[PDB]
Amino acid sequence: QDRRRLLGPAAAKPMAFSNSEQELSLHTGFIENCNGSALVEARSLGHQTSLISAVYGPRSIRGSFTSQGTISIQLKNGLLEKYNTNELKEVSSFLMGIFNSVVNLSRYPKSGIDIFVYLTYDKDLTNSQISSLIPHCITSITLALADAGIELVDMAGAGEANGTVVSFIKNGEEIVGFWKDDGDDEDLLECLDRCKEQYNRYRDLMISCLMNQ
Amino acid sequence: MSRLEIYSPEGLRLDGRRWNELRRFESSINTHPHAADGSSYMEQGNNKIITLVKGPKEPRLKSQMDTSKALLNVSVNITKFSKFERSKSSHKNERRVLEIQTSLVRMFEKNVMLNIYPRTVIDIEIHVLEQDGGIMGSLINGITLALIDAGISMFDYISGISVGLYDTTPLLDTNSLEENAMSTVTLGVVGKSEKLSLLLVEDKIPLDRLENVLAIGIAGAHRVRDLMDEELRKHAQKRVSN
Amino acid sequence: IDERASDLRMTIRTRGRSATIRETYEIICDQTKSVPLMINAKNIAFASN
Amino acid sequence: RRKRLADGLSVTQKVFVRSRNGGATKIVREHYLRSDIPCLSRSCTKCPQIVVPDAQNELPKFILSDSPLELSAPIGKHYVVLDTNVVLQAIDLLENPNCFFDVIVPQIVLDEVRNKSYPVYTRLRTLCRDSDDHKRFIVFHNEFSEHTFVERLPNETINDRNNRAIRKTCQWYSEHLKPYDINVVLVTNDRLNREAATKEVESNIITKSLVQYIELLPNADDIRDSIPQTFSDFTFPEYYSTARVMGGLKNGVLYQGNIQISEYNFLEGSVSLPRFSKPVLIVGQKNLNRAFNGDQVIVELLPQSEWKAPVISDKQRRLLAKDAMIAQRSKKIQPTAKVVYIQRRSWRQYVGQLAPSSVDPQSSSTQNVFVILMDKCLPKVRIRTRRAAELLDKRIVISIDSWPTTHKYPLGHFVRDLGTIESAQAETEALLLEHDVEYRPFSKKVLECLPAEGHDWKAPTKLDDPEAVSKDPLLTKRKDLRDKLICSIDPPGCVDINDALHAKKLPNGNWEVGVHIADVTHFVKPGTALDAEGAARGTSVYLVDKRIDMLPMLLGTDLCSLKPYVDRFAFSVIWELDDSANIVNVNFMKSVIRSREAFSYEQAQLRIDDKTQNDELTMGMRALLKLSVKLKQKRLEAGALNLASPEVKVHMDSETSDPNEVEIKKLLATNSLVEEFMLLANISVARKIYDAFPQTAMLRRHAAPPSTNFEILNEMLNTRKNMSISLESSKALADSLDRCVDPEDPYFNTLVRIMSTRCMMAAQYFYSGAYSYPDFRHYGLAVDIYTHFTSPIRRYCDVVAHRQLAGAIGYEPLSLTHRDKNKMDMICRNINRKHRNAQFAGRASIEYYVGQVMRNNESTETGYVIKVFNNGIVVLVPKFGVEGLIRLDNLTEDPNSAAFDEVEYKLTFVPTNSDKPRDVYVFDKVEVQVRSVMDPITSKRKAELLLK
RNA sequence: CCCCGAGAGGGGGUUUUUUUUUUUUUUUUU
Ligand SMILES: [Br-]
Ligand SMILES: [Br-]
Ligand SMILES: [Br-]
Ligand SMILES: [Br-]
Ligand SMILES: [Br-]
Ligand SMILES: [Mg+2]
Ligand SMILES: [Zn+2]
Repeated sequence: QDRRRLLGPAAAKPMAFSNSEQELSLHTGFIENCNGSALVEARSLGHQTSLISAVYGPRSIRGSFTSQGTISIQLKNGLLEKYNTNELKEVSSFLMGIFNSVVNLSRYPKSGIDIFVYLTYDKDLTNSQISSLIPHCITSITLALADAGIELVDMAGAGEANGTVVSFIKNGEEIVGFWKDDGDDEDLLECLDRCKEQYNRYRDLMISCLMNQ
Repeated sequence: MSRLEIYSPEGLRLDGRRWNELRRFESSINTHPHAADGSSYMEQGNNKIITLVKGPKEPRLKSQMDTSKALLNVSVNITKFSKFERSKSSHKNERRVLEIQTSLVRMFEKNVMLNIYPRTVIDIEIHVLEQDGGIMGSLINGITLALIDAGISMFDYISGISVGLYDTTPLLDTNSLEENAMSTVTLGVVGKSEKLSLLLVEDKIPLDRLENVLAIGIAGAHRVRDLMDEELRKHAQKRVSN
Repeated sequence: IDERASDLRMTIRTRGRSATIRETYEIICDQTKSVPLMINAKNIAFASN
Repeated sequence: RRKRLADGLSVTQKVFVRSRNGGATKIVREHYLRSDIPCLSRSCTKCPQIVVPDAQNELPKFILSDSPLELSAPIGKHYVVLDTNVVLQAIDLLENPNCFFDVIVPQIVLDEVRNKSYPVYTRLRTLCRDSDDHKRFIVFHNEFSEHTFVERLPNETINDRNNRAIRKTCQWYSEHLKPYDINVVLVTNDRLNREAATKEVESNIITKSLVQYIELLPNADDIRDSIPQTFSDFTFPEYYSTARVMGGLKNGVLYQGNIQISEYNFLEGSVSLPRFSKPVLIVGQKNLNRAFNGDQVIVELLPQSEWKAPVISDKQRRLLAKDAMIAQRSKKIQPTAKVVYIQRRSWRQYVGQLAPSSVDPQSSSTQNVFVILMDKCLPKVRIRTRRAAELLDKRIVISIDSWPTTHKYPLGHFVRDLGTIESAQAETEALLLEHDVEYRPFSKKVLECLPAEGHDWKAPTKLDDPEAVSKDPLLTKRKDLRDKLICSIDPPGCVDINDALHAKKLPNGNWEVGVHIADVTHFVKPGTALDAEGAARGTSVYLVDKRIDMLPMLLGTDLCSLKPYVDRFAFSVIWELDDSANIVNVNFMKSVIRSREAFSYEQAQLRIDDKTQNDELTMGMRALLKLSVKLKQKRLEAGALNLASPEVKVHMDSETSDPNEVEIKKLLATNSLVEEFMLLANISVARKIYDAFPQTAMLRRHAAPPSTNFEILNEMLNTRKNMSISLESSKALADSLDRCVDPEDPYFNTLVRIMSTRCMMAAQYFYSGAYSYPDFRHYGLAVDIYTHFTSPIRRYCDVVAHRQLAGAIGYEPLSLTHRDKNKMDMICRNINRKHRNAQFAGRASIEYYVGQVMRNNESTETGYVIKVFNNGIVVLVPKFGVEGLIRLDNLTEDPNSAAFDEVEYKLTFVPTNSDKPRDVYVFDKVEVQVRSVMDPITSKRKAELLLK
């Protein structure tokens, strides 16, 4: 099959089988390989998620010259739940826009800050699901950047409510990103309030993690 | 074994043409002024081709720069909706396509005066919107027209044509049905000459029939040159008169 | 596998002669029941450099 | 839209949807509208000025006569334009020489016919292509002509547009032919066109239906019988829709195959299905559903309760299918089914005779009658006719139109009158076309491929002559063997000579043997109509009456024929072999020869034996015979078979007319002379062509006989004569068959041989890429490889072998058609079928003439019991070569007292003219009174035999 | 060679894809 991997025999076919509000866990700086890293685990109802973020930078960019730094974000599929490459790219773009509003790029001329988020373990226990993972990604990237020592304007956090994801800064006064799939009609005000509550809780736990730990 | 009348005893083909008749040939110059220095929209039969010539301009990488000549690049984009049956995979890295791109470059390297544009790059982007036989010949005509529109110096026209061989009967300008039912020969003739820039035979042809097939193609390619030249002078008069 | 899956052989025709592709049985894994892997524990080595 | 081009040419868009395998694809092709479409009429004076030559620089010929069939006004002189339906239904009437002389077939019609029925389309094209001074058909490309091309109007069905298109063509032709006073008649059964013309809204168009048109012809009464057309107790179920059966086959619910219906039982059929091991039975008349023998039918499995002992959903039907496969393995109960669709009818032009029971002599008007087909495996057909009294005792040709669900018997129409039954003309003609043998003379297109010289063609005196080399550049490769002493040994009245032999003694002690075969390839070239017809016929059939040639007379019985005293082209094979007939080397070469003398088998033998003539030629002939003995010896030692079936030769009275004498052909030593060298030639060529073309070599194999075929023969031998055949090897089979001889009767050995020949596997042609090397084996000849090469005039297989050998030696490159595995498969499957049809027609010809010899004669002849049953016995008369059946009722008196012992194959009974219990075993030589009587039901001359 | 400066100074001469009308005896010459 592939000349770079061992994928086994081709006639083989994969095994198909027959028939509080949120619980968080935060850890930072456990990857010596990079500059900043974070572990974010969430458990709620019939879905738990364990994702790992890793920040590599600021490192060299050998092309032209830039007064500010350049951020790149890449999401990788984990072991269990898989997602479309397109969908992972879309979230990556959405995350790039968010942290280009938070990261003090002016302090890193001709430098690159490459942020990796590994969707290691995403279990679906219900015996576009990507929308519920987005706030946890932002939490991991924020923790990793702060752990790396990359300057941030403010602790960026987010929340999710009925397929709507919105990330806040400045005590929830302003918005650094808005995401909406499916959901209902004229439910904007309700989503903003519910997400700001999650944003506030996540921000408190993040600060608590960056300080005490 | 074909149950269809590829060439009836009345000397008529499936589309109505006779053995020595070209398809509907309609050229179009300066179709994308805001996208390229030169552009051409080709309609040869059901074939629909957009050709864009971008340059001569600065190379994006100084590593790839020639101080004696311009760098000529050709990328053919055969869209997934070019045929009746939509292709699932892309053709961008297909070996068949890489050969086509390479072939086209090797053709115009000896026609386009690259020597008078040193330290520059000429990028030729092609989009095949619809395909119906003789796509190689149509690709040649599209590049020649677009290059001229860009005001890029060249020695002469290069006209492309395809000729099929149904047993003993030669068929000028083949469509998809005819190509599936017989071997075809693609020609790239320089100007009004007998000299071939491109000779392409991919299927079996008797050695005795090949010379006659070439003779038909060259004659047909000369007519393609005349149509290209005609439409070009027409556009020239409409622009120079303002 | 299903006791008697309706899907049987698939007939494919040639230029005059006929042939039948063997019936492919869809193997299914049990949702719950499982057996442990039979590892030669005497052979399990551990790594060091 | 529509675009106008520079040439005055136009172009539009033809877009349609192609449904394939449940798929939907939008197909779009461009449609060019011309302005130079010829009317192809002799009267026209405008079209020839606008016509253009084709690819081969040849202007099309205007064939439509300037003075067509004139009919009563206001029709007058007229051309006929056909509709799609009248073509599909009355194609037979369209081929009738006594009507439809000038016919115009629109392109749109030709296209619809092609899609609806390809074989009819081919027959229609043949009428156009083979246009002569009697019949003239053309194809007017109306869709391509801008003048006649019509486009679909808003809210208009495609069927109405096409009918309007045909009507527009008639309108155009009418206006176009006005100055020549030639009207046009639209023959259509469609009520839409007739109504549109009756109202006469736009233009005046003469519209007639098929039956209505026939009633306007001078010979209406002679051709009215060719028009295609309560009668039940029950009603057949409707056939499934095409969409249903297509989904059924795809979902493993329905199954297609060829159905067999035996003459012994018309209420039971069996289909051969790939998914099932044993053939699925079809019991009942409703279940057979109007199916014929040999038809490709689609069957549906009946419920398990409806099976024979000798569901709703698709899931249950596939489970039923599995239970059916299980039941076939158990051999206790066997699954049954019902036909629900007829894929491909085996219908054709059949030969039969009217049943006197269904015709009323008192009736004067049209009446329905029945015709008994010569095929005993086929039902009878209903016929509408008025000349029922004139067709009473004659062999007639009929064609089946349809078989409605209501009607009990299929419906058809009359075609031709072959003649009175039991006549040499009618019986021979019926015999040929029943075995699918084209006997019609070669068309003009075929004869045009012949040399322009004609019968005065001659091989060039010098093979280096500038003129001769200019015309034939391959002449330099032609060897010169006109110094050799070539002679041909063929039957008395043989004019088509294929082979020619010679022999010289080389100075090194070895012999030079040369077999020379007619160079047919030099005259027949691939692609030509001559080659086309040659491949179609496959082989020439041989009858006592006539001789239907594969190639024209000018070619086969003159030019290519290796006649004596003349220079002839030939493909020669020369060996150098020792005195023990062992090949040292072999060379193949195209040459030019001159036959010294064309001997007969009797004439050649006498010249060899007389010992008075010791000329160089005769000395070579004896050398051939001497080497023939050596070659035949080694071959038999190698394991060659020696089967036998010397059929009788009808010695027609050359003083009267009807045949009177039946003799037997004797095998002379010259027959073994020719046979051995023909085999030697075929073997060497087979080895050479296969070495050159390992994947497309035209060869011929013979499968080894199964044990089951000889188990019954060995059963009768070990029981009665206490003997057996080994079957271990070909040599073992030959040795055991050889010792199988009775001292009290010399013919016993011949009887066993002619009977053990019936249990041999049929030899077939094939291409070397279809099988592996061990499968090239020829059992009956004990050779690893073999082909046919020595008779290209009468066998198309040899033509292929010739072309392959020519490419093998490098004389001329082999045509692409003989290097295509697909094309070679079609050639082999055709010549195999034509070969079987040739021998069967040949044996049938013997059957008729011999049956006419014993027509009004009774004679006590010698007979041999070959089959013993409880219903009677079957005896063979070697004198006439005819097998006869003696039924128990006519075998003996008191049928309830007779007993049959299967273990001993003995039939004991008490003869009619006696009262003594006689035991009749098998293989017994018995006295039998011969007698012939035509059966009043089958109309076949059978030989009723009464033993004594 | 080209650009620059009242005084032979300086700057440059470019880096795998439109392929499927299915049936009952050997061999030779006809
Ligand atoms: Br592997
Ligand atoms: Br034809
Ligand atoms: Br089946
Ligand atoms: Br003839
Ligand atoms: Br002579
Ligand atoms: Mg002969
Ligand atoms: Zn005319």
